[PDB]
Amino acid sequence: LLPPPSEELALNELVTLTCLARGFSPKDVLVRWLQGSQELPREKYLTWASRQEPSQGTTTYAVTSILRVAAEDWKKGETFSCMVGHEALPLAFTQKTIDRLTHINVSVVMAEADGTCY
Amino acid sequence: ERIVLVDNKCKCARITSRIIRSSEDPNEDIVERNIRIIVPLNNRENISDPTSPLRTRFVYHLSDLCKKCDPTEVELDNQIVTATQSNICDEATETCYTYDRNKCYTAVVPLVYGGETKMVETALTPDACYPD
Amino acid sequence: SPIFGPEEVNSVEGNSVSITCYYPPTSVNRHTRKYWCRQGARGGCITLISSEGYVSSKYAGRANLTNFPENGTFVVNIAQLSQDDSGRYKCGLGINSRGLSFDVSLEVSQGPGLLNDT
Ligand SMILES: *[C@@H]1O[C@H](CO)[C@@H](O[C@@H]2O[C@H](CO)[C@@H](O[C@@H]3O[C@H](CO)[C@@H](O)[C@H](O)[C@@H]3O)[C@H](O)[C@H]2NC(C)=O)[C@H](O)[C@H]1NC(C)=O
Ligand SMILES: *[C@@H]1O[C@H](CO)[C@@H](O[C@@H]2O[C@H](CO)[C@@H](O)[C@H](O)[C@H]2NC(C)=O)[C@H](O)[C@H]1NC(C)=O
Ligand SMILES: *[C@@H]1O[C@H](CO)[C@@H](O)[C@H](O)[C@H]1NC(C)=O
Repeated sequence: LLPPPSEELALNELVTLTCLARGFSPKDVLVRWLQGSQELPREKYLTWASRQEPSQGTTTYAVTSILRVAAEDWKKGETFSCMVGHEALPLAFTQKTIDRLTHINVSVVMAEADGTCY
Repeated sequence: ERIVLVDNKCKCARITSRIIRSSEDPNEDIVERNIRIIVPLNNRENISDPTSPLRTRFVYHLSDLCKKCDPTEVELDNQIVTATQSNICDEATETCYTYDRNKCYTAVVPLVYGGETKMVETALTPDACYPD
Repeated sequence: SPIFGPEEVNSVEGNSVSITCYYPPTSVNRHTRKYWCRQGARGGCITLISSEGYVSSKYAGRANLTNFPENGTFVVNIAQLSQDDSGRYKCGLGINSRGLSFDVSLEVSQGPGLLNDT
């Protein structure tokens, strides 16, 4: 599950969240979306069908889906998710890793050293 | 810390640089740049005595520190021509933040000698002002 | 950095020594303050004898310092050497916390006593 592009978060109108499921052996897989912990009606997002992924040796399949949601809700920090359901999984469970949130380092040094310059 | 680009003594700023041929990814390497500022905590704004209080704001423009305007000599064909080296040196006039060890700084003070007054001259940096 | 002298100096107890340091002969450098200081550990670089008239308590009666402006040199004499005077020292000009110095190393060895059958 991928973070939005930066340039769509500069006009501050709408943002896009893309859920990619890749590399599974049977060609039948569901994708459901949910806001926080409540789901959405399926007329609010777009999901594709599955295709034969190009691969060396053995065959896989992939599927994609997206969602356009309001920019200020993502700027607030509401959580979105993705539920990929499958028959060859333990319980067909989810993944919810997107929110709105550089590396700084602050040090204090005594440095009564041997002999140095600045 | 290998090659000196700027050694300025009106503002007391020094810039060096070095190509650090780093260990990992041995066909690419970084360019490091070191800058050193020494800030005096007891100097005035103009260098005279009663000017204004002690300076509390210090501004450094690296486009001015790296400037080069003294004419140079260039051998083009079989000739010596003189050229400039910068686009911006339309003019001292710069303000200095520190002193310099190799220059005098004096002042003038009027004192009384019974009758009239004089124009007594006073050394502000006593090491550099001997007549020699 | 323009300052130069003898890098290593050896003697034995009871003997004297004479150290010479060199500087550029510009008129600031002739009238400024000259110093001999012992760069110990724990931060400081305490002065032992200076050009303005300072002589320390440990160097009383033993040392002096003479400035020759036309050579651009200045000499330090130290008499009645001991084994506690082994360490790292510095010539210099001006203020100690700047770097117009030069490092000197001095080692004093124990002399002969009660083995003189050769
Ligand atoms: C920083 O301070 C210095 C020192 O005060 C300023 O320079 C001095 O400015 C005064 C007034 O402009 C000059 O006095 C003039 O003297 C002549 C005689 O030589 C007389 O004809 C004028 O009527 C006036 O009395 C003085 O010469 C001048 N220079 C010195 C003392 O070397 C300077 O202007 C100040 N700079 C800034 C940016 O504030
Ligand atoms: C420049 O250094 C020389 C050392 O080579 C000085 O010469 C000695 O000066 C002392 C005076 O303190 C005399 O007692 C010595 O006889 C001189 N010669 C030697 C070989 O030591 C010289 O004095 C210095 N220059 C000036 C102008 O004093
Ligand atoms: C003082 O300096 C003179 C140089 O004129 C020197 O001969 C003498 O040995 C010095 N005194 C000492 C080291 O006590």
